[PDB]
Amino acid sequence: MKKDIHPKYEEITASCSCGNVMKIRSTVGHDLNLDVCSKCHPFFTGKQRDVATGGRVDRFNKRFNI
Amino acid sequence: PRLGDKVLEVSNLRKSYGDRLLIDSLSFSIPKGAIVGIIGPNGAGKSTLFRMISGQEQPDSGTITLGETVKLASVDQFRDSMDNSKTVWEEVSGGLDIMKIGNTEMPSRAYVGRFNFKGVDQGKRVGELSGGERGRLHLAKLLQVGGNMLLLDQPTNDLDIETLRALENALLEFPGCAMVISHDRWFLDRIATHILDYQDEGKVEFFEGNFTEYEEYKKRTLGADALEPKRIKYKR
Amino acid sequence: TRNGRDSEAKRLGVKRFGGESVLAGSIIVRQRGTKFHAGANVGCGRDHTLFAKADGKVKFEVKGPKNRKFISIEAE
Amino acid sequence: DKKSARIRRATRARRKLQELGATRLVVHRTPRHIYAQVIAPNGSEVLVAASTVEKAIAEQLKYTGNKDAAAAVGKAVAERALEKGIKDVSFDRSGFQYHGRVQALADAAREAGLQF
Amino acid sequence: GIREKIKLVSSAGTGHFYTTTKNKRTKPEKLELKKFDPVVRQHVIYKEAK
Amino acid sequence: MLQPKRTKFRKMHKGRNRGLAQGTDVSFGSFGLKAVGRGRLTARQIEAARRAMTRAVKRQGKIWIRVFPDKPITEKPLAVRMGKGKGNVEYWVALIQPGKVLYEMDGVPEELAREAFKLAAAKLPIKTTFVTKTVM
Amino acid sequence: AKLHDYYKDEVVKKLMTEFNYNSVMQVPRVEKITLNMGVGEAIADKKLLDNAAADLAAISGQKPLITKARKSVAGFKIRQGYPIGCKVTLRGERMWEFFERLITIAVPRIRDFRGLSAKSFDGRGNYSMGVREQIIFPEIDYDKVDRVRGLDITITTTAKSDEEGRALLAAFDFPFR
RNA sequence: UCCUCCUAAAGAGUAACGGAGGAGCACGAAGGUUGGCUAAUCCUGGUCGGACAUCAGGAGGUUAGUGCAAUGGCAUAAGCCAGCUUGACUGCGAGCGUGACGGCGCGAGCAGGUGCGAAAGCAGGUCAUAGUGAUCCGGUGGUUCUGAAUGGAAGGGCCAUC
RNA sequence: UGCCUGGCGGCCGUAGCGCGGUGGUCCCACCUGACCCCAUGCCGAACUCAGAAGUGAAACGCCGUAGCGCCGAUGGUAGUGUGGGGUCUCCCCAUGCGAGAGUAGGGAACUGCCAGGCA
RNA sequence: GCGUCGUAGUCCGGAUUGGAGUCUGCAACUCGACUCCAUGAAGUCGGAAUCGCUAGUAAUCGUGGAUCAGAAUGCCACGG
RNA sequence: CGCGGGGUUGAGCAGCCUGGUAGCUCGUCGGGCUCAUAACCCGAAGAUCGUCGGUCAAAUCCGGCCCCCGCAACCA
Ligand SMILES: [Mg+2]
Ligand SMILES: [Mg+2]
Ligand SMILES: [Mg+2]
Ligand SMILES: [Mg+2]
Ligand SMILES: [Mg+2]
Ligand SMILES: [Mg+2]
Ligand SMILES: [Mg+2]
Ligand SMILES: [Mg+2]
Ligand SMILES: [Mg+2]
Ligand SMILES: [Mg+2]
Ligand SMILES: [Mg+2]
Ligand SMILES: [Mg+2]
Ligand code: NA
Ligand code: NA
Repeated sequence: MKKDIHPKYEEITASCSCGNVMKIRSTVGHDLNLDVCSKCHPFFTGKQRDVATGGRVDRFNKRFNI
Repeated sequence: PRLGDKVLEVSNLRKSYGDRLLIDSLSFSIPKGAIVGIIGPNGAGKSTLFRMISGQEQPDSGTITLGETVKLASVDQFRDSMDNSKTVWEEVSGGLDIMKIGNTEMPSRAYVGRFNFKGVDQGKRVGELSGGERGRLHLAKLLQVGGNMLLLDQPTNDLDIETLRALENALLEFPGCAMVISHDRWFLDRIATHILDYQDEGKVEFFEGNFTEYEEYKKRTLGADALEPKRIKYKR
Repeated sequence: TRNGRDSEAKRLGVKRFGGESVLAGSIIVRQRGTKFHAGANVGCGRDHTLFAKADGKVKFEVKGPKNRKFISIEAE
Repeated sequence: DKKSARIRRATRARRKLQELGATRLVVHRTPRHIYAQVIAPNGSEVLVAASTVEKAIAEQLKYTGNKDAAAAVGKAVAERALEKGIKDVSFDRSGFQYHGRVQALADAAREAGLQF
Repeated sequence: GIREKIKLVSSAGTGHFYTTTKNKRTKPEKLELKKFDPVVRQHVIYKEAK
Repeated sequence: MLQPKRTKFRKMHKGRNRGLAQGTDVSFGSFGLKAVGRGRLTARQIEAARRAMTRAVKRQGKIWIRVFPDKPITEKPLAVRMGKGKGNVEYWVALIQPGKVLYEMDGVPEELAREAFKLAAAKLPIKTTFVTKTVM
Repeated sequence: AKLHDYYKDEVVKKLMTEFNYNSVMQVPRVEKITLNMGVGEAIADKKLLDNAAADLAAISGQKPLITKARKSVAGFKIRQGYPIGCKVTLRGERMWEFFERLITIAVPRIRDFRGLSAKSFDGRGNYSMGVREQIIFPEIDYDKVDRVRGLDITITTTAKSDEEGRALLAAFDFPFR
């Protein structure tokens, strides 16, 4: 590369709540701990818990406990 | 920005350079919407006060407590910070056809024209400028931050009568707070509402009012001392 | 009447034609663009005028991938 | 493209040299071989031709296609040229930047009896 | 017209100078180039003058 | 008035009117009006003739106007000396050489078409004839 | 990097059986990542552009190249030679590193994240997506940032068809709908 | 007064109070070399962002651009981007073009020094064609060419320039 | 001699686009690596160096085919030099030259200096 | 009386809006009151002008009653 | 039409002046003072700068279109 015109690149390591210790090549120099990560990835969760809108008759029928 | 009650109070301030103490145990609090004129001899710490206010320095004791709503805009004591190899318009705006003052933008050419720099006089290099024109341009360039705690360090450097009175009438309308450092008390006689008088030993005293009221204070608590000159001369 | 002005004629064109024996330095064509490009043994002035570079015969040719007319001088 | 944008890079020099009517020594570089030959002012018939694909020159070189190989060819083309009555030529860049193993090629020829 | 005539005096001390036109408004910096001085027969530096 | 909008030059030379015509074949409809003589047609006359054919059929068939003036004719004012510039543009004209097909129709029986064109030929300066489409 | 060897070992072997080409290197390969932040608002002040450039320098270990206006247009009150965007290009191994850390620790951090739209292909297997906030990248601590201006990421592949490019990003476990 | 097109009749030239437009400059880089690059417009995808800003890839093929009118040119680019630069040199000039003349234009090559390039080579301003004013009189530098008895000087002369 | 490949030309679409098939012994490109002189107004994309395992996928080169581009007669027509004649702002006769467009039709180039596979 | 907040659109302000509800009533959609959770807007003392009050008065705080199935920031009283 | 000038809030006018910066007095609308109206006080609103168009930038330059306002039409 062109040298000495870039922020310094390294192989720093951060840690998550589910473990997730990876020597990720990043330019920080003082790692920042993180929240949930790819081992808690909301790609099998977010869309599955998205579906909660629609359906209110059953909401009313509970009121007919009389 | 709108500014509230806290106007950067100062508590137990003490300054020194080695052993040369400039200010010791200074404490005050500027009110809101005021103009504060600073008077004193040469090399008595007046520029040092602005230096420590603007974060350039640190206080050897006490602390200055900024207000969180305060926007800072301090004018350097010296014109020698421009680059003489640039045009007036480029120097002020930054080579942008539209710059911004405060929050609204408005065109750079109009912004400069508001300082009586017409389109023809736009093209002169800032190295080819009279003293008054250089002062006006430097003031125009620095006042574009759109702040509200204007720390003017002798804006009356090389200003004519009419040039001086233009700013003298513009300052009285300022919403924000204005702290002004100057040596010509006649300029301050028209605008100053609070007074910072320097003295010996590093004594700085606060006062609330104009210079006629300062004279009233002296006369109410007077002291007989007028023997100022001695005329040292140069040759034996 | 608003118009009614014009410029003096510049007298361009071909001055020596094909098969004409020229001397070195003689002007072959006075030009505005480059309708005729400089072949071998001819030059090209700042006014795009094509002048002979050696005495001989004038020869117009159509060499080139874009069919652009060339003038070159045969050595005789 | 490589070749398409390179031949147009060398057209100007190639045409100017043709106008001057001088014999030119042209170099063609390849990631595996390198070639150099001298072509008459006719532009059609050639006089001297040396290349790394030739067996004898490539036998002594470890890997044909580096700086060492080109200088061996660069010296070699000079050897043949001086035996064909040729002393004065004009080196042709042919599009390749005159920095690496084309600089090595011509420099050996320059030091081996070619006046350019 | 805003370009005004200037003369490039020599720097070998002889009396010789070229002349040209220079925009004194947008180019306040003075000119100095290397030109031929046919009195001493050398390429000397020519500085800007009146 | 069947007149070009946004031309390139306002005034034009007089020119000449020799030669023959190119659009000499019935191409859009089945009957057409040729031009035996050589002359010129004003924009006023083209519309005056078209209104005459239309009032003959009055409902049926398309009409094509193969000709279009696009040429400005200028006139000097009344009681004006020669010179002092070129005259101002007054009307637009369409030069006609022999063989040019002026108008032509479709979908109309022959006898009605025959007399529809005749009522238009009485409005045109130049001698005109009747032509029927040929396969060729 | 990590995913470079993954591509070398798993993806190619899977795709040979999947799409059944007659040659190994007919498989598509992803070759460059271009990140652009089109500021536009830097017309008023230049400092915004430098802050965005420092932002991209933080996200990717490179100095951005700022890009000026190609054409002078009166609609947006700009003209040529006005620095209006910033750009970074990633190639090779250091491209792979950023690509890996993206799907490792930046996609899940997206607010209210559900997935990435699959019909965002320009018909030749090239992908792109905007983030709308730089804070998905963990190198910002609300200390130097003035605004929350986002970024656009583009992934350029040699896949001659979007169907071919499907199982390129799919094979790397991308969050698609 | 000068420049471009048409009238102008396929060499040149050619009138009218004939038809249409411009000039009285700019640039110490917008000049010289050495490297490198190639446009307008349309479509698809994409954060704020839309009809149009930046990014990606496809059609495209000069409809782009030229420091300023129009015509002729331009890809080897004469268009675009950087390095080092001052040949925007001094004395000449074979031979031609065009003018009634005054004059104006093109020019290989030679000598002395010079820049760029590894060299071959290119460079005596700008893609070209407008951006202008004779003589007289006078001003400022250089030059013992002359210097009215002689030596100096004034004043002339010659070169550069206003 | 034959077939194939690389470089330099000749002449510039009868020679260029499109679609189908096809080649890796050598040659050829992609590719492998890049701390090294060299380079990126960021990037081994380009320029450049050090190599060889796979690759003929994209390009390149070969053949094949009339969807294009392209070439294009003969006859006739328009025009026109010279000499005559008319109802003469337009034409005709004698003679010499004779287009443009369009029709038939032709059309997947031909070629010379080298070097390098092979048989 | 002891704590916290340290002058900020704030632990100020309590409008508007979404859910969950408790009651009275034959029935709370247009059109009730109250409660809980969330939301947290104008507003940093008000231009021209203008109003009340002379002692338990002005200012401030709370309680009560009439009307009434439910529904007072109004009215009528009471004290600090 | 031969020659000049002009077109800006609802009315009358500046600002065209060598481009970066839309104003004035009256009037319209809402409050206030008054028994009520005028007057007076306070607070607002609005103009594609005739039009088609062509200078980084115009109300400002230039060409055209539209309308209006003046001037000259002499010697026989
Ligand atoms: Mg002629
Ligand atoms: Mg002629
Ligand atoms: Mg130029
Ligand atoms: Mg070049
Ligand atoms: Mg150039
Ligand atoms: Mg030019
Ligand atoms: Mg004497
Ligand atoms: Mg003299
Ligand atoms: Mg507020
Ligand atoms: Mg407060
Ligand atoms: Mg009760
Ligand atoms: Mg009740
Ligand atoms: Na000081
Ligand atoms: Na001064």
